[PDB]
Amino acid sequence: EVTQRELFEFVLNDPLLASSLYINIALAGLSILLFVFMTRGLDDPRAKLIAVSTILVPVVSIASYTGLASGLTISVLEMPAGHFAEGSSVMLGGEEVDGVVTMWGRYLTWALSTPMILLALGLLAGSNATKLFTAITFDIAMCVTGLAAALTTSSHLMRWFWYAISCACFIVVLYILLVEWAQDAKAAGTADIFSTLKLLTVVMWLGYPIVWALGVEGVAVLPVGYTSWAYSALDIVAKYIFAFLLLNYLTSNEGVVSGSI
Amino acid sequence: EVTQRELFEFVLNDPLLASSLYINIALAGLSILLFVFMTRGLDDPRAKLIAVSTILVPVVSIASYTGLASGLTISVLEMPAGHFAEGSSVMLGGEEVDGVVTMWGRYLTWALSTPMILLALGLLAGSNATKLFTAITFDIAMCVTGLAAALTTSSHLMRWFWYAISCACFIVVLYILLVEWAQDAKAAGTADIFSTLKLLTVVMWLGYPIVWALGVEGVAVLPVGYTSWAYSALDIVAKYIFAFLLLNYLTSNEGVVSGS
Amino acid sequence: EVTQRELFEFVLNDPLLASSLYINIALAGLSILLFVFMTRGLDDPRAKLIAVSTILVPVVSIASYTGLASGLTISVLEMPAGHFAEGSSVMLGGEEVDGVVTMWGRYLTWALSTPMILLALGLLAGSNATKLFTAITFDIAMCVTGLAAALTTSSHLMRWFWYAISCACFIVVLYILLVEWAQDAKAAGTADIFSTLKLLTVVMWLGYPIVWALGVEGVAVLPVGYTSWAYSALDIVAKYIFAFLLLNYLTSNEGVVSGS
Ligand SMILES: CCCCCCCCCO[C@@H]1O[C@H](CO)[C@@H](O)[C@H](O)[C@H]1O
Ligand SMILES: CCCCCCCCCO[C@@H]1O[C@H](CO)[C@@H](O)[C@H](O)[C@H]1O
Ligand SMILES: CCCCCCCCCO[C@@H]1O[C@H](CO)[C@@H](O)[C@H](O)[C@H]1O
Ligand SMILES: CCCCCCCCCO[C@@H]1O[C@H](CO)[C@@H](O)[C@H](O)[C@H]1O
Ligand SMILES: *C/C=C(C)/C=C/C=C(C)/C=C/C1=C(C)CCCC1(C)C
Ligand SMILES: *C/C=C(C)/C=C/C=C(C)/C=C/C1=C(C)CCCC1(C)C
Ligand SMILES: *C/C=C(C)/C=C/C=C(C)/C=C/C1=C(C)CCCC1(C)C
Repeated sequence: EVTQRELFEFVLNDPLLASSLYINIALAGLSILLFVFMTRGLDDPRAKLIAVSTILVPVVSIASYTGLASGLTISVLEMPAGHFAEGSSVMLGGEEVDGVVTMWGRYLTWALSTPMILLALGLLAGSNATKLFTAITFDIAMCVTGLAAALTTSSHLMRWFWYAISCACFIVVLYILLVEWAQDAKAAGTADIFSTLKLLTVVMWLGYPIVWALGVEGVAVLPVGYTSWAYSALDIVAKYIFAFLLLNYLTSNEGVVSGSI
Repeated sequence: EVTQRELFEFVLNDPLLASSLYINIALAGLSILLFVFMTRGLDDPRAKLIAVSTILVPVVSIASYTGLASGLTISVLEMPAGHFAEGSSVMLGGEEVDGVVTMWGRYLTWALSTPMILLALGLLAGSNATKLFTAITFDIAMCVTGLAAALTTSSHLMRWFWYAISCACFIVVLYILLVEWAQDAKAAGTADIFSTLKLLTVVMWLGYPIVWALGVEGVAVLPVGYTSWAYSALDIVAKYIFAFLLLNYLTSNEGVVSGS
Repeated sequence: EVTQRELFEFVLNDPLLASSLYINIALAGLSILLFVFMTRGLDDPRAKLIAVSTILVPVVSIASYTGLASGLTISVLEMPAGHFAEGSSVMLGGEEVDGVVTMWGRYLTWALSTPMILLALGLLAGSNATKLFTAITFDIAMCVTGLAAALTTSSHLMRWFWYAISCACFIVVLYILLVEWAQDAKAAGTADIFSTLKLLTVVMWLGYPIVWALGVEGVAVLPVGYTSWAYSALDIVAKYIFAFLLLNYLTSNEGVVSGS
């Protein structure tokens, strides 16, 4: 019964929710412009690959956040028995609707952007194709099983089982970042910048499953609006500032990563 | 709740709609047969890569069009206030239903076929991996944001914002075709044939956002039936004749494109 | 009206259906741990690429089967006129509901796992990029048109048309497996292991379109519960035992697949 328009209007009229969404559409757009400008002098094909992969992060982000803001990738789901958000109401259109406003579109943002973050980092670290393939495939599995968890309403236990599977995939990604590429970067001559970006990425990425657990999808100590801002704040650092820092290094060290595709 | 059968029946009984879909299903099938025949002499792995990528175009087209013809990838959507198609109704089953018959399945056709056209062109021009990656990623973003625009019913302005984002992605693809690959093709020794396929692709591709703006998705000067035929006509040229021209060149110049 | 919980409960409380799903979740899970353990000694990057691609098979399987078991990837569809399952009922929850419980989630299991099976096999056979690309693309087309067939309710004949398209794509994959990779494997020095894996794959894969035609999706001689177990039994072989065999060889011939 809930229409896209009703959800679009619910987001508007809800200061927290509206701001957490529209601020990122704005920051993503500005980031694209800034990043394109910064990388204008790049000529080496390998350097340009790192640049495009990084720039695709805010491109995916602006489109995906528009998906949420428009109401296209938002749904109202009723949580299963025992879920801390069970029996919640939302007030849409004009009546009280059972369920929780679920911004599942965020998982699309993650599924399409995290592979680009990983591609950029792997290339920076001088990774071989095997580790890149492993990091990217498990990263995608992580995001998709996370979406499945959020979309599951049949059983409370099932939701957390998906969450556990997602975490396991996340561990694969963390192992590659912390152990494999950490060492590869030394041979690539990007040890300093990779270690910094590696640590920044690990710290911020760890925040997502924590927010999931604490937010409306998990134990719900954080209401819908606050869960959204938690994710948007993480996104601002894990995507935009992260990309700005990587591009800052790249544009001053093209020769170091020049090599060959 | 409109059924898949009701939309399938709607396509039928509606001349322009039925013809625009089934004629492309038929042409796609015939194209695949012809292309397979045309390329049985190929032996070079690189020449064969270009050939398979090209043949995948009509393969995606026949499956995707069947998705539309069957009603599977069609939905009825109610446009937002201010949209020229808002207030429209359609006869489905035994009742009048509010909304517009939306052939969103066409976006699946484009999202799966355009990357193959780009891959064939890039390989032909001797493009490096970075440019191929750039062209294909932005091409997919263009098709997906285009689909998002067609699926947005909450706000008229939002629909056009998606449209703008999609256009920006399109500009990236255009730049690579017109500037980068045009130059790369000279080193690959395929400057002439690339020039022909490039001109064809750029002109035809530019037609899609125009049809979008004029059709039911946009200001609706073109009814659902004319919108479909407009897109179908473009597909015939951008897909089938494009593929023929490329394959006709490939089968006579296998030596030129042969490589790593 | 049918909720996710109702389909979730339908699977549970139905010994046949529940066993066919939850058993594969367990086998997939145990397989991942077993394979990771078995390959812990690999050092060569090419060998590791084959191992990870193979390991992703049970990874996709455990996630996909959970999608089915949870009810997330299951729907209730009413078959079209003429379909042998037309006018069927099921009793979702405690009410008699028209249609057939359709576990379309299986197609996601296939579309995501088969490419990994093919990439592993192709690499083992020392396939060039062209054949890998050809096999994988037509394999995905096969899975997606198969899904389209299962999801089509507008026409009985349309379902079989999709089926035909999917079969045509399957033939392409079979040709690469049986003719081309069989030859490549010789030059790669993996002829004997490939022969074993090739036979197992061709035989098991042939079973799916057979189960489709015989099950509720096709002529419906096999009820929903038996159709599920038929696919599950095939999965156990085409995925888990196939993976064990490939990995057992891989870890014993790391040097051969490395090259230099
Ligand atoms: C910066 C991103 C650009 C997207 C801008 C989308 C916001 C458009 C909001 O429009 C307004 O919405 C109200 C509630 O639906 C209507 O009552 C009103 O008549 C309409 O004018
Ligand atoms: C690392 C994460 C830890 C996972 C924690 C998951 C525990 C939630 C279990 O759900 C509960 O299970 C009961 C028995 O099945 C149901 O009766 C009840 O209604 C349901 O709400
Ligand atoms: C990493 C985060 C850990 C997740 C912890 C989630 C545990 C959920 C506990 O909920 C409770 O479970 C009981 C059954 O055990 C129900 O009877 C009760 O009604 C329900 O409210
Ligand atoms: C390997 C992990 C797989 C997860 C399996 C989840 C099983 C949890 C079943 O819970 C029960 O489901 C019934 C029907 O919905 C409820 O009536 C009952 O109250 C609830 O306790
Ligand atoms: C731009 C977005 C970024 C960098 C997103 C990162 C997301 C994750 C690391 C998400 C991880 C999750 C789990 C490990 C468990 C289940 C839920 C998720 C999806 C939040
Ligand atoms: C076989 C199909 C082809 C070649 C399709 C091409 C499609 C495009 C070039 C579409 C472009 C669009 C925009 C630039 C703006 C928004 C709407 C679209 C999706 C029609
Ligand atoms: C792990 C799953 C595997 C190996 C699945 C293999 C599936 C196929 C070979 C399916 C083939 C089909 C056809 C050829 C015709 C139409 C229906 C299908 C999808 C069942």
